[PDB]
Amino acid sequence: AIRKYKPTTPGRRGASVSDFAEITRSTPEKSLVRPLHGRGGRNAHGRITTRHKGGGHKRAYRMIDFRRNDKDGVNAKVAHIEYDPNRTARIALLHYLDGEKRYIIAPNGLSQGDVVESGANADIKPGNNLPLRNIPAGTLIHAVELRPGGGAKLARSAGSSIQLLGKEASYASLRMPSGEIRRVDVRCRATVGEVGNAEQANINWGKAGRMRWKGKRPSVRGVVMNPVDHPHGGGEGKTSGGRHPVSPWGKPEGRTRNANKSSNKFIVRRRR
RNA sequence: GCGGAGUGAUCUACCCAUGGCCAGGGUGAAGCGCGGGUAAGACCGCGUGGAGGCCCGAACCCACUUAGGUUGAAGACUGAG
RNA sequence: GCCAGGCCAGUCCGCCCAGGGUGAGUCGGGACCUAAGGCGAGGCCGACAGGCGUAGUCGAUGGACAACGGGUUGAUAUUCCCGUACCCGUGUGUGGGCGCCCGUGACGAAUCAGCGGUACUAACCACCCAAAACCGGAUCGAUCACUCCCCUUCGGGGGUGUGGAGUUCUGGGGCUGCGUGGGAACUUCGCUGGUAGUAGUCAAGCGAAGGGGUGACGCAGGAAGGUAGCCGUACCAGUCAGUGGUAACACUGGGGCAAGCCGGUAGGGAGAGCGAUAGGCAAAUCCGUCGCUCACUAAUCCUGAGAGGUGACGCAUAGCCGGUUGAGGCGAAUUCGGUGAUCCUCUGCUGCCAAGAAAAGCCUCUAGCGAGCACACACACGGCCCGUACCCCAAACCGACACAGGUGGUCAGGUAGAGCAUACCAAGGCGUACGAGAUAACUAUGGUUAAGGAACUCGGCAAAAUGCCCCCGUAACUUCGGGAGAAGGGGGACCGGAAUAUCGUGAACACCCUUGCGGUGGGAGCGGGAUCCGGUCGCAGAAACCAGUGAGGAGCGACUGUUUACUAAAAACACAGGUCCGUGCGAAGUCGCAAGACGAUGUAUACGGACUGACGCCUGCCCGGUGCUGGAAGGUUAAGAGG
RNA sequence: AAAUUCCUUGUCGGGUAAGUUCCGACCUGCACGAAUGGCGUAACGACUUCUCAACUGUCUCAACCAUAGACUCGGCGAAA
RNA sequence: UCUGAUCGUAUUGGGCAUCUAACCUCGAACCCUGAAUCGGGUUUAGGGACAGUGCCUGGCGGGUAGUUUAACUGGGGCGGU
RNA sequence: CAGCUUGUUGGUGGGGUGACGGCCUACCAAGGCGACGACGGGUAGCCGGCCUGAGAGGGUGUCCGGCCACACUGGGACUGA
RNA sequence: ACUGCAGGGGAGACUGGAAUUCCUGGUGUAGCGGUGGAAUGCGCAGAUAUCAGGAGGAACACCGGUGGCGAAGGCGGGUCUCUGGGCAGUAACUGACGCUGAGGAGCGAAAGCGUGGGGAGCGAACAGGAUUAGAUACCCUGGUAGUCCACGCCGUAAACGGUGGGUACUAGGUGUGGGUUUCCUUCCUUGGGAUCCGUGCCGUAGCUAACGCAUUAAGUACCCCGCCUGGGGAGUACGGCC
RNA sequence: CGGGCCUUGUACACACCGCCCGUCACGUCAUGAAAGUCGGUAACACCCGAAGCCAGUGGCCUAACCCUCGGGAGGGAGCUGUCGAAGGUGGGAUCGGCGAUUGGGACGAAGUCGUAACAAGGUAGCCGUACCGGAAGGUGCGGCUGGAUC
RNA sequence: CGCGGGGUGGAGCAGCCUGGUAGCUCGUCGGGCUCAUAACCCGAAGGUCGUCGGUUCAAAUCCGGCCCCCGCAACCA
RNA sequence: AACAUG
Ligand SMILES: [Mg+2]
Ligand SMILES: [Mg+2]
Ligand SMILES: [Mg+2]
Ligand SMILES: [Mg+2]
Ligand SMILES: [Mg+2]
Ligand SMILES: [Mg+2]
Ligand SMILES: [Mg+2]
Ligand SMILES: [Mg+2]
Ligand SMILES: [Mg+2]
Ligand SMILES: [Mg+2]
Ligand SMILES: [Mg+2]
Ligand SMILES: [Mg+2]
Ligand SMILES: [Mg+2]
Ligand SMILES: [Mg+2]
Ligand SMILES: [Mg+2]
Ligand SMILES: [Mg+2]
Ligand SMILES: [Mg+2]
Ligand SMILES: [Mg+2]
Ligand SMILES: [Mg+2]
Ligand SMILES: [Mg+2]
Ligand SMILES: [Mg+2]
Ligand SMILES: [Mg+2]
Ligand SMILES: [Mg+2]
Ligand SMILES: [Mg+2]
Ligand SMILES: [Mg+2]
Ligand SMILES: [Mg+2]
Ligand SMILES: [Mg+2]
Ligand SMILES: [Mg+2]
Ligand SMILES: [Mg+2]
Ligand SMILES: [Mg+2]
Ligand SMILES: [Mg+2]
Ligand SMILES: [Mg+2]
Ligand SMILES: [Mg+2]
Ligand SMILES: [Mg+2]
Ligand SMILES: [Mg+2]
Ligand SMILES: [Mg+2]
Ligand SMILES: [Mg+2]
Ligand SMILES: [Mg+2]
Ligand SMILES: [Mg+2]
Ligand SMILES: [Mg+2]
Ligand SMILES: [Mg+2]
Ligand SMILES: [Mg+2]
Ligand SMILES: [Mg+2]
Ligand SMILES: [Mg+2]
Ligand SMILES: [Mg+2]
Ligand SMILES: [Mg+2]
Ligand SMILES: [Mg+2]
Ligand SMILES: [Mg+2]
Ligand SMILES: [Mg+2]
Ligand SMILES: [Mg+2]
Ligand SMILES: [Mg+2]
Ligand SMILES: [Mg+2]
Ligand SMILES: [Mg+2]
Ligand SMILES: [Mg+2]
Ligand SMILES: [Mg+2]
Ligand SMILES: [Mg+2]
Ligand SMILES: [Mg+2]
Ligand SMILES: [Mg+2]
Ligand SMILES: [Mg+2]
Ligand SMILES: [Mg+2]
Ligand SMILES: [Mg+2]
Ligand SMILES: [Mg+2]
Ligand SMILES: [Mg+2]
Ligand SMILES: [Mg+2]
Ligand SMILES: [Mg+2]
Ligand SMILES: [Mg+2]
Ligand SMILES: [Mg+2]
Ligand SMILES: [Mg+2]
Ligand SMILES: [Mg+2]
Ligand SMILES: [Mg+2]
Ligand SMILES: [Mg+2]
Ligand SMILES: [Mg+2]
Ligand SMILES: [Mg+2]
Ligand SMILES: [Mg+2]
Ligand SMILES: [Mg+2]
Ligand SMILES: [Mg+2]
Ligand SMILES: [Mg+2]
Ligand SMILES: [Mg+2]
Ligand SMILES: [Mg+2]
Ligand SMILES: [Mg+2]
Ligand SMILES: [Mg+2]
Ligand SMILES: [Mg+2]
Ligand SMILES: [Mg+2]
Ligand SMILES: [Mg+2]
Ligand SMILES: [Mg+2]
Ligand SMILES: [Mg+2]
Ligand SMILES: [Mg+2]
Ligand SMILES: [Mg+2]
Ligand SMILES: [Mg+2]
Ligand SMILES: [Mg+2]
Ligand SMILES: [Mg+2]
Ligand SMILES: [Mg+2]
Ligand SMILES: [Mg+2]
Ligand SMILES: [Mg+2]
Ligand SMILES: [Mg+2]
Ligand SMILES: [Mg+2]
Ligand SMILES: [Mg+2]
Ligand SMILES: [Mg+2]
Ligand SMILES: [Mg+2]
Ligand SMILES: [Mg+2]
Ligand SMILES: [Mg+2]
Ligand SMILES: [Mg+2]
Ligand SMILES: [Mg+2]
Ligand SMILES: [Mg+2]
Ligand SMILES: [Mg+2]
Ligand SMILES: [Mg+2]
Ligand SMILES: [Mg+2]
Ligand SMILES: [Mg+2]
Ligand SMILES: [Mg+2]
Ligand SMILES: [Mg+2]
Ligand SMILES: [Mg+2]
Ligand SMILES: [Mg+2]
Ligand SMILES: [Mg+2]
Ligand SMILES: [Mg+2]
Ligand SMILES: [Mg+2]
Ligand SMILES: [Mg+2]
Ligand SMILES: [Mg+2]
Ligand SMILES: [Mg+2]
Ligand SMILES: [Mg+2]
Ligand SMILES: [Mg+2]
Ligand SMILES: [Mg+2]
Ligand SMILES: [Mg+2]
Ligand SMILES: [Mg+2]
Ligand SMILES: [Mg+2]
Ligand SMILES: [Mg+2]
Ligand SMILES: [Mg+2]
Ligand SMILES: [Mg+2]
Repeated sequence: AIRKYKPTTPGRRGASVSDFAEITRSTPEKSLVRPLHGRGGRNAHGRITTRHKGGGHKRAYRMIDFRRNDKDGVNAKVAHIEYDPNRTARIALLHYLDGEKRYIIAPNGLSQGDVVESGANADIKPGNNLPLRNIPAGTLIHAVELRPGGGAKLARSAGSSIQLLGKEASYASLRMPSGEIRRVDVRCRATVGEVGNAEQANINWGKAGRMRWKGKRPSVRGVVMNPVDHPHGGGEGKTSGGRHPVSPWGKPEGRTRNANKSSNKFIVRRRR
């Protein structure tokens, strides 16, 4: 579902786009929309804390239900599959039988009109949300919460999933999408399946301005700066940087995780 | 030139929110039709459509060449491109 | 007014002096609303100073919200005046209505009373578990008692039958207890006469706390329908411009008028009832969801440019008289076409991905309030605050100057033209502040040049050249799009004929009709576009102005793009694509002493760093040096302990 | 023999009447080299470089014309 | 009384495991609260003597700061002294 | 050598020739040819015959006889049966 | 067409056990590994061995053969779902509807290519060790692409039976795969006979230069297609197509 | 180490002291590529166009016929146009020659360096394909017997 | 020209600031092995330590002079 | 292990 353009212009030579074949109803649901504004990388002090940000198209926030705690047994119906500019997945509008509208991340294979269950008595179908205690092992899940009642945090980009390895007593072993083996509580909730829109990694954005539309502002290498600007700056022709490679703030490469962070008791294995 | 305490982003650099502007001419992407061709197709020829950091060109934004200016009309500009 | 100032003079002036002059329910703002951002009660944080921030409160460049045409002054006018509207509020009448107090209109249970569900499960029964002990076949080894038999150093085995304490398979009790499972009282509910058509609820209006709907949003591209504007013309009022012609349609002027209201056209838009309702912080008749029935093909309803009506028995106007040529008075005709927007229908329609503010306001629901309300006509009233003069592509603003510079938006007519380019002109403005002369060199800005044609020079620098429209025709290479307007050619004016339906645009008179802002033919008048043949003219028909030079070979960077404001626009930077490294979530990273923030309302197909820079084919060897990652056997080593 | 080659105008071929620049090779790489990427590449460039047609006051070699100055008169009137 | 082993008593210290009450939580709910994604309180779910922080102590540290880097010399540099 | 063809393929009315005919012209139709080799390229005057061969074939076109083409190269008409 | 029958024919989804490797924990102590002989290497920081748990990938012991199926390439763990062909009998139906097929089209082992996954073991390249005059090899220790999957491209093989398809005929003997039918049918014996379709071995006539083929022809014949014309140069250059 | 017999493989037969492969160096012959350069041939488009035919025009010239004796009729020259050879300009097509430098090919004698094939050729060999290497060749993956000698 | 390395048997390298011995590898020579040659095996030989001239009882070694070879420098207008 | 050549 990746349409390739034809090379009519130099900016559309290798370019490609989504086919958008999964989407019904091009407009969002008006009560579930909150406004956003840009920042350009600036914090509350007004200074750039994240470089290469700004420009970008105007956006509105779609309220996603990352909790799904309060409808255990009330079934829902997938009404539409909509575009969300705020993320790489598509979103599914749910019509619960009691009368409430919600958005969730659309799993792989949750076409329009499907019924979605929730709670400890749900079926293992793509889109149902259960506690991890009720999911069997080996099941591909997504949108998993770290603490109980805290909201979905893990594996929720497009195409990503967690494999549930095993449950021993009070803890489930998860394989996160990086190869990380993490141990979390079994009262944590997770949605069955795999996040859809899995072909968007193959999109070739064709031109510089197409990434300026998405909010990515240009990026100057440190080796073509001056030594007052970067530790790699300097030289009379072009260099490699006359030192082992560092950040713009002089920090070397290497492990930046806190070596005695509190969650080391929960990590079985680091990523590969 | 060194320090202490302050003042400045009405210029300029970038970002944020909300507005406005872009004469005219050309080329003719996707798609959708219709005809063909096939067991079905790919594919093929017409239409239609109006894409694009597309083309030509004013306003507008620039500043490549050149001449003039150089106790200037102007502490950075004019003319022709 | 004229002694300063204005690049000269000045009787003039943006200069000097005195007086005067700026009128709003509707225009632009506040008294209405929020965005980015600001401030910020309490608060959290920080030795102090202070940092951030919640409620809240400000903040238009945006949202909502009521006015048009004419006349008037020396100076203001959507503000004054005249005509005609619209919006919010207030009082007083008059008029019926709708309610409270009254009735009424439906709805409407709470006393008590007979069994099932078959609760309760005592119990009996289904099931089978070591199916509490136990009898008993049987299991097994180096225990062990009596007795028959053999050897010896006199301590113990083999042939092991019977049997004690028993491992084992189970013949077998298998009652119970241990279980679930149908399964009585106690106790409790579904119904039925019944306290019962009984108390009670609701039945004017207002609700703005709150709920819900709406408000409410991108970009590109039209098409169809109109309209303004413009150009002609019926008709109207005038002209004779001392020249060869021209006495009237030959020429010149006119051929006007808004908001509002009426109207509902073209075009757009929507199925409607009734019931239930885990949701909307309380409630809901509203919203959401679900269900049935009918409607569906339609009709109806809302919407909606324009036409037409009215506003207009008014106002204006060409012109004619009158004129201290300042005032004044009178005042014609106004029809039908063409062409046509950047405006309107249209916040509509189609397509696209990059997925496109909030809040008031408005409508609706209920909580709540509530005995008097709602409404029509008439008359009489209130409608506050600030801005308004003037200049505003400039001599009044920013550049020290009346400075060739800079300054956002709206209006934008004619002939030619594709055009808001260009040339000439209208309406309207201006000749802008030193002049007058004079054929010196020389300098600047334009123009032309015989023969030659890059011989010039670091270099074709500059100049010249090409240039439009329609029709032919077009190479290597290529990523199949391009290259390409490649290259290289031909035609082009005027007059007449084809030519009255030649052709194509719109479509009047009258025929015809389901009676209307209708349809069908019908074809006048008005403009548009080429083509063919014939003729005529010049040196030249793209006519002036305007208006691509082309082709070939290398390097570098793929490309469009950015950059040293003021000597460097590039081969530098950026880029899409690549790879490595970090990061498991108030993540890493950054800003802060911290709190807090950003990253991101994101979650490894994500985010940050580094290097390489579309694409094609590729990217070899070295881990000794130095970093990075992991390890911890050995050596050495801090404070503390020990003393 | 390179945006890299000092020696150096290396040598050979092409282009010119004549070519220290240009294109094609050679390898003797002072001092090339694979993501400070290696070698190619259609399209594109106010980029650098060499050649051709056309075209001309760039030149052989200048000559004339008009305007703004310079120049005379009157007025005002500085500067380093 | 010695080296080696073992054991008792008393004292001191390190591992290892569990606990909950310090402390911790941007996990959840309720109240202050009329309007509150702030804050505080209350209860619950977790974590837990770990972490964080004070004092002391070792490492690393062009990230930042202040500085030094000689003279002679047929100019200085380079060489030599 | 795989797409050739616009008087090209057919019709009508005229013209033309000794004669039929796109032979020419105007108009109308949209055909015609091709893998049974179109359109290109290479070579060649064709034949009665001659040479060879058992024949079938293969090679050849010289004398003589037939027909064709040309007359320095290219183009054109005149006269005349 | 009907009635039966045999089959690793194909595609999709799910799924099973053994072994290899790795990870975690226990026990354990100094070697393991490898070869003709060694060395590199691994280990003493607790390897190899051994037991329990876990993750992951690839191939499917026995059945299994000389056998089956498919046009060829090819095809064997299980189950389910979708699907193609063949054989035999009946003779119900159609009435020569056939055979071959230049061009063309489709399929087509392995290696390789593109994008995206996955990666146990194996293993080009590469690196070290050995051997040797050398050793860019064979042997040993490691080890990247690749081998796997999804979707496309490639279109070649000693793609072979070195044997193009169709048809008819021309002694038998002898195994084996699938049917059908006959006498004592149970003479249990699943035996012999007949017949149809395969797949092997022997063997007559005939053919062949010989080896050999021989009812599955390389025999006797007819129809159609592909190909050959001494060896090199060369399946190369040039042109075109992909 | 040498011999004898039977059997098996062979690319050996003056017979393994056999046969034989590919780089490298030297010589000759023919051939491919190449910046560029020199030719030939047949067309195409446009510009210009002689002769001549045809179509017009014909103010000037003209014996035959007609006449009203003026002339008329008909003709000719000249001129205009369509077509038109040769020439000019342009962009392609196509067939040859030369070309610094470079790719292989064949053959030369007593050259240099290995030993890949033929025997189990000393690691069975060949085929397709990939990567690598002075060179024959090596290794992987699949395949064939045209090998497997116990 | 400066600076600092180097010259050792036929070739390529040690030995030198550690003054008293000149070494390894290939090669050359003689003998094996083989039908013959390579490879292999045994046994030998071969050097003024670039030249000269000092120091020392004594020099490859230490110190000067030359003659060669190699590397790095030779910059600012 | 081992082994080239004429
Ligand atoms: Mg601030
Ligand atoms: Mg970034
Ligand atoms: Mg720089
Ligand atoms: Mg620094
Ligand atoms: Mg640099
Ligand atoms: Mg450099
Ligand atoms: Mg200061
Ligand atoms: Mg400030
Ligand atoms: Mg600013
Ligand atoms: Mg500011
Ligand atoms: Mg356009
Ligand atoms: Mg199309
Ligand atoms: Mg553009
Ligand atoms: Mg404009
Ligand atoms: Mg200048
Ligand atoms: Mg300009
Ligand atoms: Mg004065
Ligand atoms: Mg004055
Ligand atoms: Mg305070
Ligand atoms: Mg604050
Ligand atoms: Mg605020
Ligand atoms: Mg306000
Ligand atoms: Mg505003
Ligand atoms: Mg005024
Ligand atoms: Mg009024
Ligand atoms: Mg919105
Ligand atoms: Mg007159
Ligand atoms: Mg509703
Ligand atoms: Mg009207
Ligand atoms: Mg229109
Ligand atoms: Mg839309
Ligand atoms: Mg005014
Ligand atoms: Mg000023
Ligand atoms: Mg000015
Ligand atoms: Mg501007
Ligand atoms: Mg105009
Ligand atoms: Mg203009
Ligand atoms: Mg002026
Ligand atoms: Mg003059
Ligand atoms: Mg001239
Ligand atoms: Mg001339
Ligand atoms: Mg010329
Ligand atoms: Mg020239
Ligand atoms: Mg010159
Ligand atoms: Mg010169
Ligand atoms: Mg120029
Ligand atoms: Mg010019
Ligand atoms: Mg080009
Ligand atoms: Mg052109
Ligand atoms: Mg004409
Ligand atoms: Mg003329
Ligand atoms: Mg560039
Ligand atoms: Mg451009
Ligand atoms: Mg700039
Ligand atoms: Mg500059
Ligand atoms: Mg510049
Ligand atoms: Mg952080
Ligand atoms: Mg990563
Ligand atoms: Mg890096
Ligand atoms: Mg770069
Ligand atoms: Mg990048
Ligand atoms: Mg190491
Ligand atoms: Mg370390
Ligand atoms: Mg040279
Ligand atoms: Mg060059
Ligand atoms: Mg060159
Ligand atoms: Mg180097
Ligand atoms: Mg590398
Ligand atoms: Mg590199
Ligand atoms: Mg590069
Ligand atoms: Mg550019
Ligand atoms: Mg000169
Ligand atoms: Mg004077
Ligand atoms: Mg450091
Ligand atoms: Mg420093
Ligand atoms: Mg100091
Ligand atoms: Mg000094
Ligand atoms: Mg000196
Ligand atoms: Mg014709
Ligand atoms: Mg005729
Ligand atoms: Mg005819
Ligand atoms: Mg001939
Ligand atoms: Mg014969
Ligand atoms: Mg003859
Ligand atoms: Mg003759
Ligand atoms: Mg002759
Ligand atoms: Mg004749
Ligand atoms: Mg099967
Ligand atoms: Mg296993
Ligand atoms: Mg593993
Ligand atoms: Mg083990
Ligand atoms: Mg299977
Ligand atoms: Mg019949
Ligand atoms: Mg066939
Ligand atoms: Mg074929
Ligand atoms: Mg295929
Ligand atoms: Mg494969
Ligand atoms: Mg692959
Ligand atoms: Mg891959
Ligand atoms: Mg090796
Ligand atoms: Mg190996
Ligand atoms: Mg590859
Ligand atoms: Mg598959
Ligand atoms: Mg095969
Ligand atoms: Mg074959
Ligand atoms: Mg046959
Ligand atoms: Mg058979
Ligand atoms: Mg046989
Ligand atoms: Mg034969
Ligand atoms: Mg041959
Ligand atoms: Mg080939
Ligand atoms: Mg070829
Ligand atoms: Mg014998
Ligand atoms: Mg033999
Ligand atoms: Mg031999
Ligand atoms: Mg040779
Ligand atoms: Mg050639
Ligand atoms: Mg003529
Ligand atoms: Mg040559
Ligand atoms: Mg061999
Ligand atoms: Mg071999
Ligand atoms: Mg060997
Ligand atoms: Mg071999
Ligand atoms: Mg190898
Ligand atoms: Mg191979
Ligand atoms: Mg093999
Ligand atoms: Mg010897």
